[PDB]
Amino acid sequence: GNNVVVLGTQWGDEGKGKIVDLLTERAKYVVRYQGGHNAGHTLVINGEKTVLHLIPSGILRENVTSIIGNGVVLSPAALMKEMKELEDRGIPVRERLLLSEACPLILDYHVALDNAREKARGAKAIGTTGRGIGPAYEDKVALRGLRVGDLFDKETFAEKLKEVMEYHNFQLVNYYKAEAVDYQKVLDDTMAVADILTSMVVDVSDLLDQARQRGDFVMFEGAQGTLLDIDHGTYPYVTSSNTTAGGVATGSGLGPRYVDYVLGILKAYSTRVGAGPFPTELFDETGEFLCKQGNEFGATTGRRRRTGWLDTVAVRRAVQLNSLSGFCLTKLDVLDGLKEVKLCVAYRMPDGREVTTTPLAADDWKGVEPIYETMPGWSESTFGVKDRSGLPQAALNYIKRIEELTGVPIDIISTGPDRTETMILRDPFDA
Ligand SMILES: Nc1nc2c(ncn2[C@@H]2O[C@H](COP(=O)(O)OP(=O)(O)O)[C@@H](O)[C@H]2O)c(=O)[nH]1
Ligand SMILES: O=P(O)(O)OC[C@H]1O[C@@H](n2cnc3c(OP(=O)(O)O)ncnc32)[C@H](O)[C@@H]1O
Ligand SMILES: O=CN(O)CC(=O)O
Ligand SMILES: [Mg+2]
Repeated sequence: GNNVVVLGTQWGDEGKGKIVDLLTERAKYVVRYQGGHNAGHTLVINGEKTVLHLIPSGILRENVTSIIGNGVVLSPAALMKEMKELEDRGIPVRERLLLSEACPLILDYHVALDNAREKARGAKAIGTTGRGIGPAYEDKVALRGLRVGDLFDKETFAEKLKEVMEYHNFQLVNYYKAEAVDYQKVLDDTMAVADILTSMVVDVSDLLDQARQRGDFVMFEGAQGTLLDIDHGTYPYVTSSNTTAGGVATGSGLGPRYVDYVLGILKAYSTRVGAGPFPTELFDETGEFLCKQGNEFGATTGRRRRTGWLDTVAVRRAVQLNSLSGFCLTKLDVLDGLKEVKLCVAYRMPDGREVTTTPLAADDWKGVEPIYETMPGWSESTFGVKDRSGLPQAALNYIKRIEELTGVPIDIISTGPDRTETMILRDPFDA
């Protein structure tokens, strides 16, 4: 298909950045449609590592035009910082990056609010990434957020900014008993890069429409993971945007009917960072093994990721919500050596009922128990392997079982962090 979507089928950190960087060899555009710099997408080319946050993953390819869609909450500070680091490494970001005027702006006070709220929650904190993602999303819907377009008239901007900030500072000092964020500073800081941002504005939705009518290959790059979805995830332990496929259309402006292929990045074992339900979570040796071997640490916050077995019940919620066309099994190599490996095929509800469907809000996952099928592991090394033939039978079996339980084919398989340690059985762009 011409328009392919790459998203997280679990709780993020499945390996979107790599897969996007890999497949954008043929793409004209790469589009981020939701999230902000809470994302940490790691690319590894010939050993050289790049972890992107707000900047799309096609940025390392000069043939591709990277676009930040209206769904993304954009931090001018974050953007500039990332932009500088990439430029110093020879990537001419401004020549390859374009953005929407409809993107809400993430400014200093958003981070304060986030911190304030996170503290207020005490023991029942979300475990947010410390940026002002949710607050930025609130303002937007609240009809008071600033957008990139606003930066086009600086006096008007100042007016709008003083208001919203008076509003925010009031609740920050009086209600939260936290320190106020200075207006003049935010204005000065923001006005310093206004022009650079502004220079990259394009009418994203009209562009994608044009790209489409020409048959250009477009890739949409997801952020976070399905179970982190504001509507469908483990509310309130979620991120404030739609991480499910529906966000491509809302967050980019492309008509829903133009999504040709939805690729689901599936990790091979599960990780979760932040508070929230995690049925298959492991606190024993293997959990630890999974964390070490998989170097499972937040590509953004650096905190250790919770690990557990692959949850087929949870993944199947993902298959239907995102109308998955296919899977990309990642981190297979991380299982090398395990005597046996298991996967959750059902949930035991606190009232004795056996179920193969997931609860929705967090509270409803409370005493849920996983029911596993158990498979033999493999001692052979699958790292870097790029041909099914090099995979041991247990592995091939494990793969097949996943396809059986889900009813979705694994079209791509990743055996390592480098762009090339991968096998593409079926290319989304040809499907
Ligand atoms: N061994 C191994 N590491 C991988 C593979 N795919 C990606 N990685 C690494 O696993 C992590 C994926 O996490 P992250 O970058 O946060 O995922 P993302 O946020 O979806 O892009 C990063 O360290 C990648 O470099 C794979 O097949 N095998
Ligand atoms: O308000 P937020 O700052 O977004 O945090 C809310 C919650 O969502 C989690 N979280 C946010 N972005 C995440 C991510 O991005 P990528 O997969 O794109 O690399 N991967 C994994 N977990 C992620 C946070 O830990 C917390 O549970
Ligand atoms: O890659 C990004 N995530 O893991 C978010 C975090 O670091 O918590
Ligand atoms: Mg990540």
